[PDB]
Amino acid sequence: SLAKSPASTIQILGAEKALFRALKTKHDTPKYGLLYHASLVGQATGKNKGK
Amino acid sequence: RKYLNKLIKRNSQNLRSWDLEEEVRDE
Amino acid sequence: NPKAFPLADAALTQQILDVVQQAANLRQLKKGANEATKTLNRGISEFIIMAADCEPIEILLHLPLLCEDKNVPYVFVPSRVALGRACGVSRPVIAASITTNDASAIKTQIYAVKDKIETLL
Amino acid sequence: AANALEEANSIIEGKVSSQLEKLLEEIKKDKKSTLIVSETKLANAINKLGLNFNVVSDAVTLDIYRAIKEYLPELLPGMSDNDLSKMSLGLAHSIGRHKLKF
Amino acid sequence: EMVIEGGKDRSIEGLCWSNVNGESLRLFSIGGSTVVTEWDLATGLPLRNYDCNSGVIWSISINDSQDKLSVGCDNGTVVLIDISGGPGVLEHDTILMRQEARVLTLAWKKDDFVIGGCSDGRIRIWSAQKNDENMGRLLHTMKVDKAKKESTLVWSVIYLPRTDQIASGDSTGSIKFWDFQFATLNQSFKAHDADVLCLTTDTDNNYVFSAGVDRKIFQFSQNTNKSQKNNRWVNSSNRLLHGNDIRAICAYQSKGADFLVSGGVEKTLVINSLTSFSNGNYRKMPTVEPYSKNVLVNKEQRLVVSWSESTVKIWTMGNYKLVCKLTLKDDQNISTCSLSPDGQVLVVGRPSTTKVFHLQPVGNKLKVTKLDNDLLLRTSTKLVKFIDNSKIVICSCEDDVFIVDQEVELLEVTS
Amino acid sequence: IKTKKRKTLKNLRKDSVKRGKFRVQLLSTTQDSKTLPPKKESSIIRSKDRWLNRKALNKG
Amino acid sequence: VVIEPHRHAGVYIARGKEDLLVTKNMAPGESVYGEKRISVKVEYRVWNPFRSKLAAGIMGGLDELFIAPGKKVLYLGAASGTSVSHVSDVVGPEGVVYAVEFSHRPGRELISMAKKRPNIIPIIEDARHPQKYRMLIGMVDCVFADVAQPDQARIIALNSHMFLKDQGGVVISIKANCIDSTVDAETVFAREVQKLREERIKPLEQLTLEPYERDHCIVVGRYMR
Amino acid sequence: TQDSNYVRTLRQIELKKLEKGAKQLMFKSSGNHTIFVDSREKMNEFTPEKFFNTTSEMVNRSENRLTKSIMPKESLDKKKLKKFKQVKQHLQRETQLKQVQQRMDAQRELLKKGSKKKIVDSSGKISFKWKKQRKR
RNA sequence: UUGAGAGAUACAAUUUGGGAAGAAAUUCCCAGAGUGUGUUUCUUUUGCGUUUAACCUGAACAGUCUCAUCGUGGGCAUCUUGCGAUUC
Repeated sequence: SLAKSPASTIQILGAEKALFRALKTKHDTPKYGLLYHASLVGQATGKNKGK
Repeated sequence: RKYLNKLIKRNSQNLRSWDLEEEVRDE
Repeated sequence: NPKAFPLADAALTQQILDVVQQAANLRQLKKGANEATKTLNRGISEFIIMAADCEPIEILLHLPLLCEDKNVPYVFVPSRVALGRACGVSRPVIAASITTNDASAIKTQIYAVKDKIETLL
Repeated sequence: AANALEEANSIIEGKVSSQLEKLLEEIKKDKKSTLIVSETKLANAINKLGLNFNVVSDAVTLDIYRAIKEYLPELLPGMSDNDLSKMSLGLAHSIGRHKLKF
Repeated sequence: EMVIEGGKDRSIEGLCWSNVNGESLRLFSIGGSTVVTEWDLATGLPLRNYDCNSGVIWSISINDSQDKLSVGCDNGTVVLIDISGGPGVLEHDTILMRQEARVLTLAWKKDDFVIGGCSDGRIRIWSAQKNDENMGRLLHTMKVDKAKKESTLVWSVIYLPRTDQIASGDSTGSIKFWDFQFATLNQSFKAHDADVLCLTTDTDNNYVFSAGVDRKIFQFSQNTNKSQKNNRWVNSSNRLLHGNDIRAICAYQSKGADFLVSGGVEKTLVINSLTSFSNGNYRKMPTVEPYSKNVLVNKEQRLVVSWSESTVKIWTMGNYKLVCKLTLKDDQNISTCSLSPDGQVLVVGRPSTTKVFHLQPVGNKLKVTKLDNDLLLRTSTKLVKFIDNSKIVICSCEDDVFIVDQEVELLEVTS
Repeated sequence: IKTKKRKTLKNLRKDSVKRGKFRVQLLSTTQDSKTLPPKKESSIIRSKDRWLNRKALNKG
Repeated sequence: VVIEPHRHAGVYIARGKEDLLVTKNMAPGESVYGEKRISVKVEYRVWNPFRSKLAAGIMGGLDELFIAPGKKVLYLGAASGTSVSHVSDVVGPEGVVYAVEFSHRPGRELISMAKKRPNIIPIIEDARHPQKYRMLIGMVDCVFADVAQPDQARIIALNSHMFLKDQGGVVISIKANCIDSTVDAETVFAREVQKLREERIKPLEQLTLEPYERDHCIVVGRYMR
Repeated sequence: TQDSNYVRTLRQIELKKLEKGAKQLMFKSSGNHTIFVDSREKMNEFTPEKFFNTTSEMVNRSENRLTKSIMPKESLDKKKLKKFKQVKQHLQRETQLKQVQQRMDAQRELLKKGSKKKIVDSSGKISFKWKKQRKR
């Protein structure tokens, strides 16, 4: 069930309440979710950790 | 067979009327 | 690759990639596997084209698993390079979903190709 | 018994040709005058006619197998119906997890 | 030798033989329906009606080594039927990779490939080679030169094993020869004026004969050493022998027999020579040679009965006057018939049942009444020949000889 | 009797009449199903002979 | 809130706020696939006529559904527990379902629900070779067919000639497109009931289940011999 | 793109409400039921309660025939019909949201880049046809 | 006027069956089938069905520059009064 989900979902997978409040009012969605605590995103710094 | 057929018809009506419709069926 | 069920022959793959080219000109396709699965989730895909050419084919063969839940047709063509040429980008494209429309100019071509697809299921 | 090795071994020999060691035991324990045998599957032709056994399995052997498979548990073993279904499902789960990997 | 009749609204479009060496001949045939019908040659009945599991069958072909059977169906399917299980038992094997248009003709290369001409003007090539990676999927597609003002149908496809070609006749009249490997045309001839319904070849593929609705038989030859070393057929000859059409053509060639046989909409058969087609002679058979009769007379009342398909008719001499007829439509197929001497009772009889009718001349008409006998209604009859005014002898289709109105001992023959 | 003989013939011959929401089909006989192959599909037989007698080939 | 029974015990109609069809539980406490659970002290799983195929035949009205709470049934075409869960519910813990399939991709969840219910035993072999599971079980009381292969009549004929006792039931679900497209359902279903009464299956009823499936039928028959 | 996201999640809300509302209804079957019988008299007769067993209550609706309560007059019937109307208006909301997101997506697709022309049909339904040129 | 064959669709009586009331005569409820009178659906059927046509496509919008999008002003209220859609 995780494998048949698109990669954008796997990006935002932890941040559902921020995601759906930022969709149900027209705001900017999160970019990290549960995947923020990966070591590579730890190595990145700035807006390129969103990248 | 009176007490069987009459009671069977009464039980069948008392069941089948409580899940059915007449003017709501076409709706 | 053995585990790429229905694979198209040359004539069917030529007309599949022709309708992919005119859908790309009409901006009616979503190119890429994640965009194809998004259209599968939202139910706005007519049919899915995949490429039996990716070196892990298991990065593909999961959208069959939710194609057979929404009974949307899916097909394999042998070349990801040629699918990318047909979709009209500079990269190889692994999967592509032709999206739904009812005022579309190429609706008859989409319907003809999807019937030829669901004959071989 | 419920030994997984013997169960899955005879299961593979049942899903393939039936020349297993239990069939060699049957060829040992029925050798009287090269008697006649009724095999179940026609594809077990090797152990059907390998050595001194006139085998026959065609179009009424299925009827007599319908009879003896209808009344396996009532007289053939000293076992009961829930015991036969339990040993059948043990063999079934064993062969299923063998073929379908995990 | 024998005739196997079918009944009302039954036709037969293709038929193929099968003789594995050491076993009996087997005869399969498609009609206009969804089944294949295999006949046992003894009784003259179907011994198997295998419903093929996809659509209405348009063509049938038999594998080389004759263990498999292709049926090409109206919904674009090519279905393989496993034949080698013994005479009578037919299994489904594999539905080959589907398509849109109906496949109108089939051929096999060998045990390996299966070629099929379809009604969209194309010629597909599938692989029926079991235990390959591409088993069942269509390997190639070729497209013939379409007609300008109507659709094109490829009507006849054969494989030519001496070379490596496919010969194909389509509904423009053109006949094309295609290299099998590379799946591509070598040369096209614009031979006929209308469709080419059937085409065949000899043993060593020095000739290809072809025929269709424009009623000429064309011969394409490759017999010269330069023709064989250059792979170049020439349009050698052309004969006009048939009256209306040619719907079937075939060839036989042995040490004391080399003839091609052809027949069409006009009901007669035509025999020509294979290696001497244009030069030699030909024989147009009679349209009927009544080895099984449909007419007999009785001298009393000067009357004559005659039965076509599922109706009998009776007229008397005088001029002549049609006195009675029996269009029995509870029946579906007819076969042989006999009248009582004195002209009292008629008996009609087919391989499924028989029925006996009392007749009374009421003047310028007859009155006909069924007389019930369930032994007759259950028995299969080939011949009934009237020992007496009441006693008849019955030959059954399963080799029984009864005497009714009971059993002749009959010795056995060395097989 | 002249204008309804085919009507009473077909209405006595044919089967599978309606009963309200239902339809009561007859099953056929092993007699006919084992004496004869089934009938031709007149759609495809008419397609083939209508093709071979199309107007574009001038028959006469 | 009021549960009434059906013609076959183990099948009920939960009337009330939603007059909808339902079966019992043999799984204590839990659903298997997110079907709704109604308690009336006693646990019940809603059947769906769209998610499953036998429920559509029940909703269209199958009188002698030979799936019945005192039998054992052979299911040739489930691929997953979404119908054989309800068949194990209706057959109860007295009997046994043999859910036999070939494609081992949803056979994982088939075996996974067969872990939870001892009613369900799986077979992971193709249903045109019943001899490969000769040695597992025989003499069923009703076969079910949900195979969408072209040789439906031959596959269930082989399975009923090997594993179905006399005068038992046959329920076959026929998809029209898996046999012949472009021709209508009436001709292809008449062709298949004649193809199945070529074997020793006296056809009893067919119905077309039209609000639930396009161009399907369910044919019941009794196995003669 | 963010008001297209707003309309798309509203559409997905109504889509899920639609599917798991229609999962918990029950629809009256309409199937051509056929019964096979013997020679001709069984077909000529009435099929005499072979599965109806009453010709009044348990014959003509087949969701449950048989073999022998909070105002059940109109309250339960109006509740049933109103839940059906709820599913129907979920369907109307979902199709209107699909159409408005489709127009929003066409506008967004139109203002990206590339060469294009305004194609006008017979009616006046305009479309934008993009030049055959792949993306650099 | 499809020359013919079949399906739905109104009217009429004549009916077939399952229950309830009666002494029956018969009543009452329900579900059905068939025949005559109108519409209409499907398959051949001939003069001819049109014998060409439809659609796509090649570098086919754009000097009187074309198009998109966000705004600003104005007309139409004697009404395109303007939909997260182009009203001019």
